[PDB]
Formats: sequence, C-alpha cells, structure tokens
Amino acid sequence: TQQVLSENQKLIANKFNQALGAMQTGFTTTNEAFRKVQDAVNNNAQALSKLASELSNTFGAISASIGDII
Amino acid sequence: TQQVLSENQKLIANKFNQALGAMQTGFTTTNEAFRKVQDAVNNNAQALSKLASELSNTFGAISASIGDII
Amino acid sequence: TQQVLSENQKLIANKFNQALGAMQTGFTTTNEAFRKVQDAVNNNAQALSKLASELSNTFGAISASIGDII
Amino acid sequence: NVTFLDLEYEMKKLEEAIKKLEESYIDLKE
Amino acid sequence: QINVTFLDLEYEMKKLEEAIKKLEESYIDLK
Amino acid sequence: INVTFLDLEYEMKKLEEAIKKLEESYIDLK
Repeated sequence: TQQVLSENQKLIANKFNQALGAMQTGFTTTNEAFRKVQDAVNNNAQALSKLASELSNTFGAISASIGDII
Repeated sequence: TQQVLSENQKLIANKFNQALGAMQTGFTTTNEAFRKVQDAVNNNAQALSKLASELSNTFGAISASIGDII
Repeated sequence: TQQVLSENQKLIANKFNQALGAMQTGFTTTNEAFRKVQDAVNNNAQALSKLASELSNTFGAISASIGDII
Repeated sequence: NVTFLDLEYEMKKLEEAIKKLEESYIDLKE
Repeated sequence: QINVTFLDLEYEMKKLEEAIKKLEESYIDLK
Repeated sequence: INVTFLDLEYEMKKLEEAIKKLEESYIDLK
C-alpha cells in the first residue's frame, strides 16, 4: 500500500504545482488588468477635468468682457 | 500508521479539489467584473468624446457665423 | 519509509495551506481594488452627467430668453 | 448614453469564494 | 496635451479564461 | 459633485506579494 500511496502522492504534488502556475498566471493577469483600468480611468478623469476647467474659465472671461459693454 | 496516512491523503485530495472549484469561481467572477469595468469606462469615454465634439463643432460654427456678421 | 511518507505528507499539507493563505489575500485585495474602481468610475460618470445636464439646461434657457429678445 | 457601474454582485461572489477557500484549510488530523 | 483614451482588456480576459482552463485541468479523480 | 482619481498601487503591491508567496509554496516533488 505504501507504494500506491507514494505514487498517488506524486500525482497530488504534480496537479498541485500545475494549479499553482495557473493561479500565478491569473493573479499576474489581474494585476496588469488593474494597471490598465487605473491608467484609463485616470486619463479620462484628467481630460474631463481639463474640459470643465476650460469651459468655466472661458465663460467667466466672457461674462466679464460682455459685462463691461454695459 | 498506514491507514491514518491513507485517509489523511483522502482529505488532502478532497480539500484540494474544493479549493480548485473556489478558484474557478473566483477567476471567473474577476473576468466578468473586468468586462463590466471595460464596457463602463469605454461607454463613458465615448459619451465624453461626443460631448466635447458637439461643443467644439457648434462653437466653431458660431464663431464662423457671427464672425461673418462683421 | 513510513516516516518518510509522513514527513512528505506534512510538507504537502503545509505548502497547500501556505498557497491557500496567499490566495485568500490575493482575492481579498482584488475585491478591494474592484470597490475602488467602481467608486471612481461612478463618481466620474456622475460628474460628467452633472456637467452635461447643466450645460444643456442653461443653453436651452438662453435660447429661450434671447428668443424672446427676437 | 451615460451608464453607471455595479459590481456588488461580483464582489459578493468573491467574498463567497474566499469563504470556500477559508473552508478548504487542511487540518493535520494525526 | 491630453485626449480621451479607451480601455482594452480582451487579452487579459483571454489569459483569465486560459487560467480557469488550466485550473479545470488539475481535478483529481479518486481511483 | 466632484472629479476623483484612482489609486490601486497599494492593491497591486499586495497582489505581487501574494504572487511571490505563491511561487514560494512549490512542492519541489520530493
């Protein structure tokens, strides 16, 4: 029985290691994906903030420059 | 004894397989979540780009017209 | 060979448990990250929608009022 | 054309998977 | 100089499906 | 009501720590 148990043990260890590699690939991929998500959300938040700042500043400018006419 | 190690091995295999199923559920869920993030970020980037395009086109148009008035 | 198989088995269980803990920390961290992503995308979508709504409301208002000027 | 993002269900799925992992610890039993 | 950027995870999600396949490949029959 | 930015680098740090701890749990087949 000891021999069968050693062989079965070897199979356990092998499938275990394979699953280990699969999980490492998984978490690594998740990490890269979170990098891309962070950079995209950040870039689009930045562009949005630039847009709002431009609209507000320019509308204040026009408010003044047309205010002076009267 | 031999029996205790055999039954213990049975516990090893069972808990291992259970953990495997948990891993499948985990990575699958992460995949679906990343699809939702991708489609949401993409959709809102699209809406933002449409907004900017509308503002730019219409403001250039007005500049042209009232510019022509003088 | 009996004690060799017992030592082997204990090491198997140990490495299994260690990998298990690492995975729990991993998925937990991924969950927290998904919380942050959801809250960020939601906040910026909200700000964008507020921007569009205000711009549209005021532009309609002016269209109406200066329309009355004509 | 503006959409929101809801991952609450997915996050609970992750919580549950983490619970199964916690329930998959191998006790010595010897 | 900024502009609106998009987000592409199709490769990463492909890797995730690959990983769940290589997880399905480690199941242990009793025997 | 506000524009906010997104910082996941703590989470990414913890994730790479978890990955290294995954590689440190290999069975070495002996």
